[PDB]
Amino acid sequence: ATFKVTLINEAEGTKHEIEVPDDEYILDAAEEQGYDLPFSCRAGACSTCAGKLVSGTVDQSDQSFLDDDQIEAGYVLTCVAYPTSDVVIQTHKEEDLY
Ligand code: FES
Repeated sequence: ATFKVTLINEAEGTKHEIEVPDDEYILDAAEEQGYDLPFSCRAGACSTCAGKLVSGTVDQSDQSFLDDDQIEAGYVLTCVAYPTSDVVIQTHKEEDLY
């Protein structure tokens, strides 16, 4: 499967659409497709890559920085998240945690 991923940057007011294989992390796919996103650790252990889900689901079992509560609130670490349905996500959300 290949899911459609819509990236929204609310502060600049941009929207980019990418197609992501089900076994590829969102970040990787964005980059290949021409869209640079913020990242540091690239390993699920920081908050740099944070986005917030608007709709759809992901699989981010490889993350380790977010707590249950944050994940439930919709936060996602884009560098370790596989889409598992079409997804609409707001990027550059790191500040939303502090
Ligand atoms: S780059 Fe650190 S959690 Fe994604």
